[PDB]
Amino acid sequence: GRPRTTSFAE
Amino acid sequence: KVTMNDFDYLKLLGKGTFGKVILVREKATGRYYAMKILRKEVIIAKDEVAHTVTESRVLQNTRHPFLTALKYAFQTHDRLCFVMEYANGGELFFHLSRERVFTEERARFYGAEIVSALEYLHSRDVVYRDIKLENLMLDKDGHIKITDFGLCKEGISDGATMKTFCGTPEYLAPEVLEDNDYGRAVDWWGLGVVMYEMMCGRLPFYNQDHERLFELILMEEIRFPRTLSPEAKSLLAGLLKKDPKQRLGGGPSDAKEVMEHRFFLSINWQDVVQKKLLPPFKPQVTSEVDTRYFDDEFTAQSITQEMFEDFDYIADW
Ligand SMILES: Clc1ccc(C2(c3ccc(-c4cn[nH]c4)cc3)CCNCC2)cc1
Repeated sequence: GRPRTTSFAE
Repeated sequence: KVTMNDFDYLKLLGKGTFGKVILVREKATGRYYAMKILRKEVIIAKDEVAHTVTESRVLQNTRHPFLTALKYAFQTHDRLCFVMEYANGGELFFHLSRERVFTEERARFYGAEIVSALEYLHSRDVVYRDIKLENLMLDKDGHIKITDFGLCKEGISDGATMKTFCGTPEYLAPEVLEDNDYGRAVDWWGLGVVMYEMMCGRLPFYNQDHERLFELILMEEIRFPRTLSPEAKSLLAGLLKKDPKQRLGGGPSDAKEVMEHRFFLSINWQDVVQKKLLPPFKPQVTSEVDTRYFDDEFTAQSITQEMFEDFDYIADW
């Protein structure tokens, strides 16, 4: 199923 | 000039951290677009100005079949708006979730289209940095369409470098998890993560706690299904080589290295960009407004400064 991921920037 | 009331607002395709994406129809032509809608103050307040404009600039200066095209970009006194070509087949994610795994051949197909896309982008001296299944859409004909260009770095040729810590935790490359700087070879690590997922049906490394996730990326060796082919194993190991310099696509040749790998021996790289090959899957949509390849989660719901100087756009096409 794999959960949705979220992009980041620091 | 382009306003909000040039459009009919059919339904929600998806949501991100600073906005939403809608299928819309240009009132005056009858043509259909995915429109991305973001709120200025949220972008302002979360220091997301740089990214938003880069996204525009990059869409304003890139033309390739396997990249989402910008038709209009406009603003209103409170919002920013990208009118993008509509990718009728939703995300590669949706399709892999549904099917669990692709055949090698089907994975090769989408692989070659991503490699053509990254090669182009690299040639335009931009590094994408956020390859993941969520950003690979399918058009009505079933070709890859890369979306979401906000974490791109421009002005990066040959062996130049980038400093910012960004991407997607699960797809970050080992070098991005070490201090300081990194090169364009991160995109070959990303490709590698989606080829793995597409062929092995999971992420190469995973943990819900980021500290443990990052540990695995830096220090765990990948595993392969026994019945993956010698050449698929070889591709994956190369693309997911932890040292960017030892990585397939990490030399000075860049894309050439990957294109030349025996996994892609059957691909004619000129046929790829000209779309002369029958895709392995065609989105079976009945109408222009048919959103069967976008999660019901999103499709079920209802419809409610020199800072932004280089944002506006109209496409000659
Ligand atoms: Cl604010 C925002 C950001 C990103 C999206 C996503 C998105 C949805 C639709 C389209 C799209 C472009 N053309 N046709 C659909 C692009 C990106 C990004 C990829 N994951 C799904 C959501 C929606 C909203």
